[PDB]
Amino acid sequence: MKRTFQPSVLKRNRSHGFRARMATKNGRQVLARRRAKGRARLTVSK
Amino acid sequence: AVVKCKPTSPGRRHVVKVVNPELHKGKPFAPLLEKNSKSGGRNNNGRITTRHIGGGHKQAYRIVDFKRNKDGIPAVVERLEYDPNRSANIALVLYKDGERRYILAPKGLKAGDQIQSGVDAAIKPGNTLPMRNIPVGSTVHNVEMKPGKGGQLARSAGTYVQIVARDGAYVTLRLRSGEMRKVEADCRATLGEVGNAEHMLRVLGKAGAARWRGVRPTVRGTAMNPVDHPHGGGEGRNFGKHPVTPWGVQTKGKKTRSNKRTDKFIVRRRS
RNA sequence: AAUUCCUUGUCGGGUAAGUUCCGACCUGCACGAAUGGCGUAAUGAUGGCCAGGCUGUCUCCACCCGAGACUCAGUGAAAUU
RNA sequence: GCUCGCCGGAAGACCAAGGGUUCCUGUCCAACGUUAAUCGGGGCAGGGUGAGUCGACCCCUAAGGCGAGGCCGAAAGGCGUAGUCGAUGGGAAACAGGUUAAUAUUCCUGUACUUGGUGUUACUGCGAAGGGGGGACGGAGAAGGCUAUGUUGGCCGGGCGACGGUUGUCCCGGUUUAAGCGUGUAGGCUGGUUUUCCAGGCAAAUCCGGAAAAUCAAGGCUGAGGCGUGAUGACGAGGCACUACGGUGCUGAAGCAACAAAUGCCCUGCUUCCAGGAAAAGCCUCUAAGCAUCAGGUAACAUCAAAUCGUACCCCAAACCGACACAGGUGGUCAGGUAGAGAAUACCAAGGCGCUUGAGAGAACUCGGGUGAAGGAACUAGGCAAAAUGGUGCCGUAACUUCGGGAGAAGGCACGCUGAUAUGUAGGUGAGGUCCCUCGCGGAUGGAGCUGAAAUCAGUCGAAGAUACCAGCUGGCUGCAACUGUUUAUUAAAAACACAGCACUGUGCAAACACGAAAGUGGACGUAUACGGUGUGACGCCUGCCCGGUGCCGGAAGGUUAAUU
RNA sequence: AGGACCGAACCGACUAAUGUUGAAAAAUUAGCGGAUGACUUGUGGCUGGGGGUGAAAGGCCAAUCAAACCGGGAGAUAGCU
Repeated sequence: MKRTFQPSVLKRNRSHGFRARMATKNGRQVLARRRAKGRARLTVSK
Repeated sequence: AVVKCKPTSPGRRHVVKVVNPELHKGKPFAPLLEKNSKSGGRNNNGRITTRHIGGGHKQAYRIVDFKRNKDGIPAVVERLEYDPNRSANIALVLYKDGERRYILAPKGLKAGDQIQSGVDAAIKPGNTLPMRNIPVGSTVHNVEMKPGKGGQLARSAGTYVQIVARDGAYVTLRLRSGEMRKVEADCRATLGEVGNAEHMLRVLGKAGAARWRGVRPTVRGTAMNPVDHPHGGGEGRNFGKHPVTPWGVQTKGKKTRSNKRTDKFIVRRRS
């Protein structure tokens, strides 16, 4: 059966990447929360 | 020409085609083409604003000259062409200076017929003049509502207007809708009727024929779960309320004209 | 009647026997003319009924070929309590 | 290692996506592997990915995104111009052979090609953020001409048979060779050439377009394949010396023809139809502003440069998505032989596998199958299931019908093999030879050789000749819906939803309407033969009476009636 | 010529059996429907929660839908266990 996760690096970065998060007020707040929490990986970039 | 196909299959019994051999069996004039991407009835917000629009055959836009401001220069008709962006056919005309343009095809226009625009033009079909110089009681098309911007009335397949009077700077017209409207006596109009009259006798014959035109199916509303439509639902076929649009408006007699800005040119609105 | 409560309505047809089916009757509990009425060739993995052919569906089960079940060796769960 | 069995339009081979060292070698067996394990996609270590031509980056844009100013909006922010990003598309160039345990159109050998920089020489009007051309485009169908490829023959080499026969019409194997350069064919499109003039192409223009004359008909463009060269080469079944039987050096014969033939090429073509079929750049041209013994431009030669990143391996799967080494899912490319209409099906080739627990036994019962006396739906809610029909050709074929259908209606007959007609026919293919010729990949004649149905007559074997796989049950009455379609992913596929058609109604364009505090956008680059909404639902015969109620559309004498005063 | 016919790929899912701590959180096997079109499919893009999309089932919107998911108000309230 076809499942939900059909990977694509392009769509992954364009939807959840660093530059996508850094392009909106609410996206920049996502990074601020993950920095304050201490996340080692902020985004799905690499 | 109107011709009825034969019932070789369900889907061809009732199809009625409009065949015109005078049309050009070739490619159109490229310099007057443009890209026309489809919308699906969606706006810049990506929301469906007009329902029942989607798909269909790819189309290229033909740049038509609705203004006809090439005064004092005769033009000869080269050929008639099919235009998918409208119901009427168009004509490729060639001027004496070597310029080519597209125009709406009047009733009895052929290849080789001469036309002309301006006030010094003759009174014959295809020519364009300001309605001030048009004899009253004549039939015209591609009428301008404001001088210089281009025709906006009587542009469909077999549509035409009739000049009924001329009081002053204005003139009165009866539109194909029966409405009696008046416009300035400086708006240009083209003599004759748009020639594709048999376009109304066309019978699609099947659903796919409408999908080719870009029309998506219409779901009524009675069987639509009142969360989606006032007509909503019911156990069986109930429909016990006044006919109403989505968003709650009658749609069975209620008038919705609320302009009030013109309110001067309308005399005999209709019926 | 995709609508008829009384109801397996009554007559007829089909069956040795037909609450279903088909055709008529009309006492339409409570059809009805674009929330359409009556017909309608063709079409339908559509509903109902009748025939020919076919058969282990059945009278009534029998045998056979294989995979498990059973035994040996190895690995080694579960619900529940 | 010898056998057996399975896939073979894949269970083979090459990729994208995705994964990210799973690749190769050595070593280890605790854990991981549904068992053991000396093995492994496991542990440890080492090694491995070589590009001017493949791809990415790069140039160009689509949908769409961002968006200087700007418009709008309590703030956040929204829309959008100029612009700038964005492939799933367009844009220059490399082929064969050989080689590593693991890479290769990337290394080596051989033979080529493309775009730029610099310089020299000769001849010169060069120049764009502009104009024009071109790029540039649909569906279906029809053949014709070709190739990939295959078969047979011939040629070369080898072989004479574990059991009767096999020196012959016998058996096995091989018979391969590219890009590029040259030739410009089958065939397709278009009439060329010179001169004069012009309200057009935001200005100009020798270019495009247009008009009027003269002059010639042969002019050009495009174009598969073939032929030649590339190639005195390479490859080559098998041999000769080494030969740790692990392989390395040398040598290496034939290397032609005919027939058949694609879904691939000519073909972005031809014909035809309506639903009428991207954009931009590169590229070819035109000149302007400007620069002219310069600079620049064309051609020849020479030289330099072509960076950077990816390249291992899996990729219908044990490596991706599914928690698993999970009977699932996953886009593109390659497409052998016999039979066959066929990419179905059966058996095979190349190649790849036997699916990571086995050994015995041969109870009930369950699962998946085979056969069945007599009867033949008596079973059951119901012929559920199963059985059965099944192919080609000819004959033949009802009611009804919208005259198309119904219809493959129903039903009936014949099908193998051998020989002859005919030492292989009709047909297809077409050599040599002869003749013509603008002598050319030419034309005509010519018919060798090759290939090869179908039919008839006769004879013959079997219980059975469409013998296997494959492969319609049929008919009669009737309800509903016209039909093809759509739907409750995961208990409902239907009489429901759509549907063409019909009707009412709204809408005169800054349209109604809709998304939006707004700007604005869609509707529509449309204009009442249009658009939106509602109901009905092909077609045919029809659609009756009622406006008191509710709503909608009008109307006005009067009454009542808000803020305000 | 055809929303034409038979029928593989491909897209679907009418019937039955199996399986139901499954091989599989909807599949397998034997049959079945469509198969030049209102077809199917790859890549990328747009529509965001009282909103979207919907040939309309209250269907779908990441195994979740008569109002998604995450976090917060929040130790909501619970005359009930």
